[PDB]
Amino acid sequence: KKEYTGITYISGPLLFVENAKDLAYGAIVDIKDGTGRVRGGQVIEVSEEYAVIQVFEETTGLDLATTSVSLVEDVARLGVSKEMLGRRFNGIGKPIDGLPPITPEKRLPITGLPLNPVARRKPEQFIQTGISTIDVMNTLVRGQKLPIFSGSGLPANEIAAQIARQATVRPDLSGEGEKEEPFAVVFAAMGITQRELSYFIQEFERTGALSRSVLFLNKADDPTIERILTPRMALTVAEYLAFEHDYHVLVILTDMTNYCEALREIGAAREEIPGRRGYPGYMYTDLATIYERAGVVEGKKGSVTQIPILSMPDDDRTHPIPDLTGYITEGQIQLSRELHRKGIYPPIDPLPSLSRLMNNGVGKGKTREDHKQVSDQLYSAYANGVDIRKLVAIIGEDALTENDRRYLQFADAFERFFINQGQQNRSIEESLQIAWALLSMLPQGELKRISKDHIGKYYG
Amino acid sequence: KKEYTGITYISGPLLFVENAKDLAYGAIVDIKDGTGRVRGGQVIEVSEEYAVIQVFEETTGLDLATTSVSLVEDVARLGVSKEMLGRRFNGIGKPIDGLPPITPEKRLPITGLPLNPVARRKPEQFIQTGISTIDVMNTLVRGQKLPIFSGSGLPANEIAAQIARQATVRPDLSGEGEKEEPFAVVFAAMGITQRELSYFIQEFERTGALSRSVLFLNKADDPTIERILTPRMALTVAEYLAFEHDYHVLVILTDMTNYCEALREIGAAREEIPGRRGYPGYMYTDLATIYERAGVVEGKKGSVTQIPILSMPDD
Amino acid sequence: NEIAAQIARQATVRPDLSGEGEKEEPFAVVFAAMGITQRELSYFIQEFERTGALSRSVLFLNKADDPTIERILTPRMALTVAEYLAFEHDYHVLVILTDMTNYCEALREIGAAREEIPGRRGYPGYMYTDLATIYERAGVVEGKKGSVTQIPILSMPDD
Amino acid sequence: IPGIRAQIRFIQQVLEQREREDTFRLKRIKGKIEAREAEEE
Amino acid sequence: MIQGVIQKIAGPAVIAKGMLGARMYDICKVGEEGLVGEIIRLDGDTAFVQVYEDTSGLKVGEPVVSTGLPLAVELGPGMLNGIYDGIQRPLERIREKTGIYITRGVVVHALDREKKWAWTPMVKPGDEVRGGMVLGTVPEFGFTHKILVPPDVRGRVKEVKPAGEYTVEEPVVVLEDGTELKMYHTWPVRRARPVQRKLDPNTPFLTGMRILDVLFPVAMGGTAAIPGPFGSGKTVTQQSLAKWSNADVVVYVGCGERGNEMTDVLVEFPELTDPKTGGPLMHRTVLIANTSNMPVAAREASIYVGVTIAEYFRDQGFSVALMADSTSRWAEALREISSRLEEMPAEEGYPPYLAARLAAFYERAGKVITLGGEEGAVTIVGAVSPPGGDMSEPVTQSTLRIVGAFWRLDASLAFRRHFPAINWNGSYSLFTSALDPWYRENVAEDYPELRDAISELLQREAGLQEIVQLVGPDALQDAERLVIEVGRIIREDFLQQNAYHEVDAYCSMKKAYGIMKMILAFYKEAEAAIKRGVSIDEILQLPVLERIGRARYVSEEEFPAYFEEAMKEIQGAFKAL
Amino acid sequence: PVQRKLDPNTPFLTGMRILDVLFPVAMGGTAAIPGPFGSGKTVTQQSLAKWSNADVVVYVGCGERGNEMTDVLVEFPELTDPKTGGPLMHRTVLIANTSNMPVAAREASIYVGVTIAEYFRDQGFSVALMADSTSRWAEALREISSRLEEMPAEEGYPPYLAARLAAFYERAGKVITLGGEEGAVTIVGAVSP
Amino acid sequence: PVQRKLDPNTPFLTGMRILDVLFPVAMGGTAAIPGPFGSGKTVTQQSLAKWSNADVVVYVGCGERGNEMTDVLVEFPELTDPKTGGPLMHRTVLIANTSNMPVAAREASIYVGVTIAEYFRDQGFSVALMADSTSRWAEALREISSRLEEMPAEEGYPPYLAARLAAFYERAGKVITLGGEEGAVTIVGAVSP
Ligand SMILES: Nc1ncnc2c1ncn2[C@@H]1O[C@H](COP(=O)(O)OP(=O)(O)O)[C@@H](O)[C@H]1O
Ligand SMILES: Nc1ncnc2c1ncn2[C@@H]1O[C@H](COP(=O)(O)OP(=O)(O)O)[C@@H](O)[C@H]1O
Ligand SMILES: [Mg+2]
Repeated sequence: KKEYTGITYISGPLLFVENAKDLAYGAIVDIKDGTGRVRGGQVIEVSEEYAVIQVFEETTGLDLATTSVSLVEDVARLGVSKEMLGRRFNGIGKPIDGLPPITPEKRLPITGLPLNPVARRKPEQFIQTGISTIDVMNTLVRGQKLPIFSGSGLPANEIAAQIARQATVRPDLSGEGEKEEPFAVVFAAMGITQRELSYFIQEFERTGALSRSVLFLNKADDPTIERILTPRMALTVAEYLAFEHDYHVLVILTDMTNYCEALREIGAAREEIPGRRGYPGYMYTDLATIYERAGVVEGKKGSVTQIPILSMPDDDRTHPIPDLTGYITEGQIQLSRELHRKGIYPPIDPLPSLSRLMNNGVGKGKTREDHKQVSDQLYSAYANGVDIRKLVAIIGEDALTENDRRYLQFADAFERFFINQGQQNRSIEESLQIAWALLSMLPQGELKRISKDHIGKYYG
Repeated sequence: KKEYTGITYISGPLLFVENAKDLAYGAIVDIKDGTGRVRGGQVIEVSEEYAVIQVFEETTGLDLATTSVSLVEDVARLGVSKEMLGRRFNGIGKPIDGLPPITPEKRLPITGLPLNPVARRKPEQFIQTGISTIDVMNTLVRGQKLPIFSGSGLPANEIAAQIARQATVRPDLSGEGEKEEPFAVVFAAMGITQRELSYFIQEFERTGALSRSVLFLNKADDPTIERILTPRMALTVAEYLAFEHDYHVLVILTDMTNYCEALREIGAAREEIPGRRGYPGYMYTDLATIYERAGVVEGKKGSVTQIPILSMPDD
Repeated sequence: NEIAAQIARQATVRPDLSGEGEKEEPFAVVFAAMGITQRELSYFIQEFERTGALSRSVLFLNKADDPTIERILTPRMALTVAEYLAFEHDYHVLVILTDMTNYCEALREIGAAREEIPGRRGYPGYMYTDLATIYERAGVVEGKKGSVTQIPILSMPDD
Repeated sequence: IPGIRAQIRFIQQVLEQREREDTFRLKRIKGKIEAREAEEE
Repeated sequence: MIQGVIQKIAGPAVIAKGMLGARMYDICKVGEEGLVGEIIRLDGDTAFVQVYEDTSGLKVGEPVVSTGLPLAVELGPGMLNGIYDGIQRPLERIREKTGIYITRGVVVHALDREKKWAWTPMVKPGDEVRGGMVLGTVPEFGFTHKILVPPDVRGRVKEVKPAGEYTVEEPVVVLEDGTELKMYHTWPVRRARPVQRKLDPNTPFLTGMRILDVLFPVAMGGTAAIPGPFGSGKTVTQQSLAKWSNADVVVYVGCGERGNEMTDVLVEFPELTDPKTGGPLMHRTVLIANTSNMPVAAREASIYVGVTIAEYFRDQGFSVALMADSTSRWAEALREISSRLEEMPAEEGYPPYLAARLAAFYERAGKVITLGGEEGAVTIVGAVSPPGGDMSEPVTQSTLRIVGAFWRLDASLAFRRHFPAINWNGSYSLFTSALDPWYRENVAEDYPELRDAISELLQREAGLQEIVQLVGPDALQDAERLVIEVGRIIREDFLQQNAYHEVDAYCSMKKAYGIMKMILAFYKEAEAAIKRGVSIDEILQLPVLERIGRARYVSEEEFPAYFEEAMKEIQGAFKAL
Repeated sequence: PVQRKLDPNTPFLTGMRILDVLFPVAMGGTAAIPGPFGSGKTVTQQSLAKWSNADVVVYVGCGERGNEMTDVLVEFPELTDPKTGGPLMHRTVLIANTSNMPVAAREASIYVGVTIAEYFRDQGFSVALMADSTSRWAEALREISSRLEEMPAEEGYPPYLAARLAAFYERAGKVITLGGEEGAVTIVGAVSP
Repeated sequence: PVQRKLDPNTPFLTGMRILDVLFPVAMGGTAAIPGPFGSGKTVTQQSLAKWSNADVVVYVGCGERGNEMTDVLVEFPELTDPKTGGPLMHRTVLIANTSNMPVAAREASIYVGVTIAEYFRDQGFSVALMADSTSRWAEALREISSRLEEMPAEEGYPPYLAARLAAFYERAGKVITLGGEEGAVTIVGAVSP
């Protein structure tokens, strides 16, 4: 090995290195202080004169004299294997469980090679969640990405925890489904409170999620460039598993807004002009870089489903982060401070919540017969039930007829029994029969979007 | 003849010419790529070290070896004749009819000079238009400028092709002199869909106003310099035919919003600070150039009356 | 200007309800003006000669037709004398710093001549520290009966 | 409805004005730093 | 040719040394891998390569060579049944070669080069050729194909090859000016294939759905626009006007979108049926496709690739419908490639030259005559998808300024089960007058009057429905109830096409004019009935309305045996009462 | 320079009804008239030039139409001030700067106007000055400061525009000159936001 | 360096009704309180400092007005400890840096307050740190980064700002210390937009 000493211009998070024309662009270096300590850094802006090393941590022990830099792993990769399904990491990929660090089966580049679209069929078999208001009204299918437009003060992380520890594919509605396929949950969390990291490790290790869920948890006080590199690590592990062993991989990306602010900080650090509202102009393609690595494949059997969760800043949707995510992904689900301060867990009001891929995904053979009719009927019924509920403050309850009194009792019982769940583990059949029990409160003949035979076959 | 070479730095629509000292600010050059195609360019920011040629067209395939730059016509002159009544021109003004090119009669500069305001009389006589609210409540006095505001999906093109044809001055409501003052309409199309160009050709040929009008149609797929240069071509031919033949020319500037997007598109070259919403702040001086060029002069029977039609970008 | 004039001519600490006897010393006005035009100047000096305050007051006038950078020196130069007359002679100095908006425009001019990155609406970042080092040279100290009470007059741009 | 649309559109355009000023200034200061890299020799 | 080296790499901007005399905007292979850059901003010796792909793992002092050609496309036979990226690299052969990902720094050619096509010569040695003249035919899928001399080339032809079974790398002819001429040729993508004159629209682009030529014509050589929301079925409309068009060559361009909203295009479009000869539609349809994670300038120049390929098909005397997808995505691509250039922004965030680039896009579309001198037309059915949904954004603003036929699609009408989802109270055409003499000469001499009448009715219905909305649609008066029932049956019968029906998939002008005259005759027959002495509701239950409700589902090859029969049937049916 | 500045106690009789009934201007005072397009502004300036109690009207119009200047020069040598007789034109010095004339001349023009106003206030004349469309003078400052590559602030107007504008308006007032005469110069500044 | 961190089962018993009942702070947790000028930040913080259940209160004035600080210094030793009977200043280490006091000292003050609170949480106490005006520390970062000729982030702060703020709010959290015992830092941070 060689060590590039003789370095000038240490400034902020950057430092220059004279006559290092061997560092390729995007090379990982380790900065050995004269005092025996080693930092990590990434090489940008190589020249014939000097290369630039951005430093992960704060530059504090450095000096112009006693500084050396050493190349390690000239493009950033990771060692990947299957045995790592209970192993916490932090961005880099150091184990933090106090357990033996693994040996590689492969050595994959952390950046994504994009998918040839001809090798992607359409995603058309579902995956339940446990959350009945997800799995009834606006379903999730294997391969789709759909975000959670969480509020800035709502419990997003409990929802991420519960859906990570509860969601399992069910093949017994399909064509003689076997359970030889495992189900890998890859869970990345970036820019997080210490308290909620302890909450996540408690929640994962309490119900046996830890046996089958790999974790990339890095904190806020970690360097921002590790928050850039973390979902690259999570998605290349997801791609390795699902496309090299034909698994079913659900990936959950906590707090994409932290990824956004780390991207903006590193853009302004590496000295380039920001664009819309002080954001980098390449945020769209860099955000597609870690969304569009999911899907299903013609020929293979894998399934990469991607739930990112993003905190909107103060609940607008023309902010650039939810604009790009609602402009890239397939639909959204949306939390609400209204229904949460009213007091319901999970706080999903569904009336702005929408999938754009349920139409291809559900149906007989796939999951169930009546599913789309139930979804549309409940959507329109709760839609006019909300407006009747806000109208009745003026009109007076006696001054409305029998039918809209039934609608208002429908909304009142609906938000108590269908949505309000807490930790109540529900599957899809209980979801449908509670949907029909709620729809029984409307009189028959009012159910105009459900054909007659389903009424005769399910009413109660 | 007199070909500078030595191009140090070509960046966008701008390039830097070494050893240039005989050039002049605001002059015109042609750039000659080695393959055999010229391009127009303008000479700005003349220094002893180098001179900044703004390229007019898109740059493509230029080099630093064979980029032959040559000075062409220091003042931005134009060969103007009389008998241009009724021929389609380019945005530059080159003919597109199959007809032969015109013999020039005066190669005058297309920028024009400010009128001396102790030489202008008041706009004091009338012209008849077709449109009744333009004729009675509004009134088009001969010798002024007035715009037509319009909207995004509103018919202004048909009002343009209507006032170009059903509008002639009535001389016998005043005293007499009716032969010696004929009428002419200069019609500059700043930025057009091709469908509009078809509509204007068919309507002008139908009504026969092509024996009085002069056509400066843009064909707005051309480079933006032709869009920004056609109003000055139109008003230069208008001022020649109105102050050397004593006519009473009505001028129609078609859209002015394709004009202003052409101006905000060339304005993001020098990195001057943009004004309100991206329009570069010298736009008021440029519109004062292409508006207050009109007016009436004492001693002559000339009049240049301006109708700039502009839509709002939103209402 | 008239509110500042009325508080200049007819404001008085009331010793009797405070319960200390009396010394009943009237005030002392440090009137520092930064680009008042001519009319406000006329009104203030005629108001002061009609209330008879010019035998106990000082004026640092930096008018509109004066040059535009000495506005940075005017309030600090006035408050130096204010600190002086308070903390060496046991006074009750009231300081009228008129029209701080012209101070802030002069600060904007000297901040933009030196290319410095401004905050909101083109004002530089150190405007906080400079308005601090104008304002917080005021208050009361322990033991010394001198005191400084300031009225700075702002002019809100879009009210 | 239209008065509130006019007010919201006006606030949108004045924020766009502020953003154009600040990207102009950052373009200027990047020009400064490139000029200073030239200035050092 | 010009082999220089790299002296600086900053992100995707590679500053390269040694290329003095290198041209502007060329290919510039980079490194031992070889990445396709583009050359901007020359300075003395250096040249600023912008690299399309990520520059992870390149060093200083690595060789960089150029090609000299600008960003070109290749043209010839075999382009049909083609799927490409934004820089025309056929993704079927790329998944065939190198796995299911896309390895950076790979190169294939557009054409196949290893299929012996069947040449047929048509000029003789002793002739001379000017640019744009055909000189040899190739049959591809039973679609006739015509090899042109590339434009701005002329010369006397010699060494003409006989009827040979050849490959694309055999020059069929040579000039006597040097200059061999092969089947393929390259063309710079940023300008039009020059053509001797364009025309003015006197031909209606037969879409085939029975609203969007009748009330909202688009006039072949024209230009449309559709904003497409989710919950309206844009894809089935694109398949319908790709399946039942007047145009014989479709260029579909997916200029970057959601990947799963493009895999339905990949797995549904080659299982359509070309309903003219019999096979799938892919034997006459070129397909460009992009995800959102491909290199950026590929996604930018994608639609220029599409337009230039469509011009190559228009110079063979054809009828090209270019349908472009989601132009706002292309605006996002242009915005991102602007922010790499550090450009001063515009109204929303865009470049200042957005209107100029959309002008250069749309105005390369019209009914035109070739340099060979025959008619062909390259009209555009290009879409728009509003990100914000607000129609004040500059992309929809400039699109609505430039295009000549603006349609709308609603989330409300498909929610009310109205297929297609066209709104007729917010959409507008401009191609009425230029299609008026064609309509008079080739439909009838009252078809413009009759569409004036139905446009009056669809203005009038929503003009009057407020008191229907408030009071109640039972207690109106006895002309307006007939207007409501006529407008309702206008909606439910003249507007509503089930595109998956076997015979209702298509509507030529005589069927539309026939149903159109039938419903106006019903209106001014029932109005006579209600103005003489009777009320409305006893008219509303009648086998006339059954016959109008079946009148769209009768085949056109029973239509002379349906039209005047039902006409006199309605006539006598109210003459009796 | 003057001996001393007085206080304004006598109204500049502006002549129009609202402008002295409701919101009057004194003889040494300054007034600002905003107003967008289509709100007159030129009818009002020419009316103040015709009907006042001035002694000399210095009409300095910068960044402006040509028809206004030739209107003022056509229709003044027949109308008559109320005090004297003869043409109105013999008390009006006007400095035209039409908006097609080159952009740097405006900052010369405005100070030429106020200098002529002071030379006539030194001769016992209650000078009225009409500075028309000073927003174009602000555009002239914006254009030269953007030519000279300084920092812009608040939409390109260079941050010493308040110093320039204050030193302009402060030249007005009611003074007594060194000879012993009194005098006043008043400024009507038409701003076009 | 601390041995282990935990999850908090103990509230910060504030003393005010809303800021204990409807919006609680757990003893390891942190809290932010933004508010415009003239709204009641400082009186809220002094209410906390007078009536919390803290063994030791570190009070950090980072860029404020001086009378706030001298009011505290006069007003606390005349009062009563809620826990013990002592004078209330005996549980408060006060770190002050008022606005006129020099500019770059603010980063020093805001790190020194949290490190003295970290010393006292290493003694098994339970510490309340009321630090106000971290916006002024961001503004001091704007100050010194403006003279380095650097490229600022959104609105003018140097772009490692949120990294510094996350590193600052890291240090709390109901921790089991090195000597076996447990302790806590809670942080009440005022942010002034
Ligand atoms: N609980 C309270 N009771 C009475 N007055 C209060 C109370 N809280 C705040 N105030 C008043 O609110 C004002 C705001 O003080 P301050 O904390 O400086 O506001 P801010 O810091 O929010 O600008 C103080 O003058 C104080 O008199
Ligand atoms: N042309 C100039 N002359 C003097 N000072 C300037 C100029 N331009 C900017 N300044 C200001 O003066 C400071 C000069 O910074 P610099 O010379 O890099 O380091 P130092 O702070 O040691 O002087 C900058 O912060 C800048 O805001
Ligand atoms: Mg406060």
